[PDB]
Amino acid sequence: VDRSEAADTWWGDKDYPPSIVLGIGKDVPSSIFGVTSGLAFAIGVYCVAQSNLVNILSGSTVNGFYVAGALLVPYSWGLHVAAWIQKQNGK
Amino acid sequence: ERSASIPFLKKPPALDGSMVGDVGFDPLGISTTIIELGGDLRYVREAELMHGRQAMLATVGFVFPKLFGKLPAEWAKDISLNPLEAQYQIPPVALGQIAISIAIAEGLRSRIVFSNDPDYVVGDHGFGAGMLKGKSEAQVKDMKMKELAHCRLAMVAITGMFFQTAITGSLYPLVDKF
Amino acid sequence: LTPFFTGNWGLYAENPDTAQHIFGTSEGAGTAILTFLGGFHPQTQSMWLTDIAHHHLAIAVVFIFAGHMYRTNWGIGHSMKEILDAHVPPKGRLGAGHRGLFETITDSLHMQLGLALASLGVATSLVAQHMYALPSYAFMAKDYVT
Amino acid sequence: VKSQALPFMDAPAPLDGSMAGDKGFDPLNLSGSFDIKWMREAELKHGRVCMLAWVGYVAVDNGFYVPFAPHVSSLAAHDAAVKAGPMLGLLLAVGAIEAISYNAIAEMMSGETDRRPGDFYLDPFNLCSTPEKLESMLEKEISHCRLAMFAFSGVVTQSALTGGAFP
Ligand SMILES: CCCCCC(=O)OC\C(C=C=C1C(C)(C)C[C@H](OC(C)=O)C[C@@]1(C)O)=C/C=C/C(C)=C/C=C/C=C(C)/C=C/C=C(\C)C(=O)C[C@@]12O[C@]1(C)C[C@@H](O)CC2(C)C
Ligand SMILES: CC1=C(C#C/C(C)=C/C=C/C(C)=C/C=C/C=C(C)/C=C/C=C(C)/C=C/[C@@]23O[C@]2(C)C[C@@H](O)CC3(C)C)C(C)(C)C[C@H](O)C1
Repeated sequence: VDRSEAADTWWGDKDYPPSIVLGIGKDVPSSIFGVTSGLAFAIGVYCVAQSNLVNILSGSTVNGFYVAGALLVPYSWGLHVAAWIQKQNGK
Repeated sequence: ERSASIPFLKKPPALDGSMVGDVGFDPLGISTTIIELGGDLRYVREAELMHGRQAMLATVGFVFPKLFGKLPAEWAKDISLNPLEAQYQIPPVALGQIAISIAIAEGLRSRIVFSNDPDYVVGDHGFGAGMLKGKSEAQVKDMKMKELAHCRLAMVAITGMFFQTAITGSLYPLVDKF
Repeated sequence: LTPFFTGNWGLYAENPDTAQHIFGTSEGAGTAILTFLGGFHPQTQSMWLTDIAHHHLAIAVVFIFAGHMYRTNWGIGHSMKEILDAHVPPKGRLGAGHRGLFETITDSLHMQLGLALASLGVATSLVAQHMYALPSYAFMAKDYVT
Repeated sequence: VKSQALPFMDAPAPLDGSMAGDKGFDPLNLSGSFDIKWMREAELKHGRVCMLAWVGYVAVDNGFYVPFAPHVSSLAAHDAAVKAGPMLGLLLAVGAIEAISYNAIAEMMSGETDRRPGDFYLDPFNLCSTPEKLESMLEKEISHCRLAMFAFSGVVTQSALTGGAFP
């Protein structure tokens, strides 16, 4: 990326971001964003609880699937901010 | 618009067919970034030729001492026939001789390598340049292209032979068990 | 590497070094290469080399991932100018936000130098505070002058 | 328009009879949501992998082998080949093609090249000469891609379930 090849993403004069900030997901609807964010939050919190709260983590018990699903919790935050942005942009 | 070597990727902007062995092979665009920086592909072509020619010499030397007699063996008799162990067994006298010769030759090479002269044809050091006196332009380009093909093949050949000798200790159809 | 490929990576933690281990000798030595025992090695009073190796392996995973953030000749990635331009809070709370900061940072070498020096000074303070509290080199804790 | 295979709604915007196998089947707007060239390339890649997977599974279970093989059923053949080693070599060989595919996908989606998804210009005998041949073979390829996806899913699930013979 250079100075020239960069989208006009400033939105200080407006009430919501342009959808272009979402990049590859600039067209996925707010419904999909919200549903995926909710599923991601539920699955990730389930994974974290099953990994460290319901069970005690250890060298012989660390689970790759739970570890990977934990990363869906921040993805859930991003998806919910995205859902709000697309709802405000009208998609 | 599209490379000839990889006919589903764009042609490298840097490569334009005006070089020996230009078949548009640059997925990374190393040439692209070089020309964007401001350089020219003379250095990379000369490095290709140097690496290759070394690789051809080293390919033949990899298998010669086993397939054929390891010299009359005045001093070499102690050194193993495995090329990966022969490197760590050269005597100091011979090692110094070969190192000094190579170092002097390539110190001579360095000045023309890093000169601003545009007359210098890439990989044209004058060693045995007398056979191109009678060759035509098409013959010259085609011979340089055979040279580049041999270079490119021998480079991969050394990687194959070195890894095979390191992990297996034997080249399959040719030299074995060394 | 059979454990690494099978995914049974706990075999690399199994059989850690014993508390009776003597540094530089095979007596009391384990086979584990990647552990998270914590604390200190009892003889040397420095952290376990298995722990340090696991630290550097994991931390590298993180950094090699994070090094795929930005867009370079393959479309997928991020645009730092776009990020800075859009990060302006609503109703002009921080004025125009971070607009123009990309241009100023990438044009001015003194701002880059200042950011680098601040980060490196904080890191130097961090290593000073961490080396004495958590020694990593064998027998350094009893070497009071060093 | 009002979609085929869901005759009570309309196909998403990308589905307009442009590409092969466009039966108007995308109820969730999941291709108007994200670029359909990537979707088509993913579909094609899945289909090719599953065609090769099904035919290889059937051949190995029937008794097709290489000059040096573990000579084991195709279910445990994965573990046997991995423990032998050459599966990792296959990983490197396909990784080369996949890095070149990273490049190709980037150019295709950016617009530097007019590449169709899943088009590596592999046509030795010019079996797609005229456009009629082009759409006919693309249609056949996509139908086989989907059917082979289903075929390998069924074969591998059934084999992992019962552990029986070829069928
Ligand atoms: C599943 C049941 C249904 C769910 C519904 C739902 O949610 O909808 C969407 C929704 C509301 C809504 C709706 C509409 C969108 C308006 C319309 C929808 O209707 C449609 C679409 O038709 C339904 C409706 C009415 O509901 C809002 C949901 C909001 C939600 C759920 C917000 C969670 C934030 C979490 C945060 C910030 C966590 C941080 C967590 C942190 C900071 C960490 O711990 C991070 C970390 O340590 C971790 C874990 C792992 C470690 O390695 C390290 C890291 C640092 C990585
Ligand atoms: C890795 C591997 C294998 C392999 C391999 C492969 C493919 C190897 C290929 C090797 C290859 C292709 C090797 C080229 C050599 C070129 C030579 C020697 C040229 C010398 C040229 C000289 C010395 C020229 C001297 C001159 O002074 C002369 C005489 C005249 C003067 O005017 C000037 C010049 C300078 C011209 C095996 C073995 C098949 C087994 C298994 O597959 C694994």
